[PDB]
Amino acid sequence: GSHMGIQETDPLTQLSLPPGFRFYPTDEELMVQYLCRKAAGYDFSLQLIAEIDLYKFDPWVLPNKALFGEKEWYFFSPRDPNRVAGSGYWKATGTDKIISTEGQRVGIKKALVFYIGKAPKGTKTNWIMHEYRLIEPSDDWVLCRIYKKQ
Amino acid sequence: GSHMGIQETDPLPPGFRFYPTDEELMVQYLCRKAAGYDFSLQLIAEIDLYKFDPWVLPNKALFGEKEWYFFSPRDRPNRVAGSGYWKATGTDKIISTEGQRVGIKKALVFYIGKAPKGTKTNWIMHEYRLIEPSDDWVLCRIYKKQ
Repeated sequence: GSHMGIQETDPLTQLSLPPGFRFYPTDEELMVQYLCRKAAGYDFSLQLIAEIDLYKFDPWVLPNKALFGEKEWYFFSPRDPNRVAGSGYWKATGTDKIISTEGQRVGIKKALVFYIGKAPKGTKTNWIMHEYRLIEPSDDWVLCRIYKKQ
Repeated sequence: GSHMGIQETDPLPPGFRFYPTDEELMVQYLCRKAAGYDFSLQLIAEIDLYKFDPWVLPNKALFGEKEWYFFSPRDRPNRVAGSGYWKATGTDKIISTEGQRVGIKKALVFYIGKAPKGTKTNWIMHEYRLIEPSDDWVLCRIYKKQ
């Protein structure tokens, strides 16, 4: 019959961002305003970062699965060494950092790098992940920044 | 007499900050204002920048943690402001959009005292202006180096 298109919801234009505004959150904002608030059901935290299983994908596919982003993308992924994803694996690298708010430790930031192939014979790529997790015992997510170096 | 007050202003998720490109500042801010367009909110306030010491300017700006933006009247060398003067520095850049030149960006630095015997400070201004032939504003970024 007559055509009925699908109307997709741009989650930024609902917020009416003036031009020039970009999402450059501090580590403390990602923990307190996004990760902690997601558990609390806060609107902007639910609607601005996509729930996704990161380990089902090759990282170069991920930019298209993010609700927004130009050189960095953010996701919530289910909280769980060389863990497999797509045609490769993510390897922990560098030094884990503790994130604090108002003198309380709230989160840990972990860096990882994507290798293509099968551990431990894979080759390093420029895809980086920053996995932010809450300090809390055993719904349950980590917050991840994905980007490509260089 | 019952009390009659005055309402100064009338009413962002976390992590959102103002990081405009040179092209956005020219097209989306300066050009729109020159064209007499309305804005959803006042973000970049009108001010006479040359009435002030740069270190009080963060207080007059509606937003910004380390950079502040203003619209200031377009002037029709070492121009005086407060206890000092702004000196042009570096290389003026041309801003283009879709292959058209639309603006010039000019860097300046604040010196305290009386020209030409002042002392350099870390206060920087970037003055963006519309290109034109030989409602009149410049748009200025203010920040402190280091």
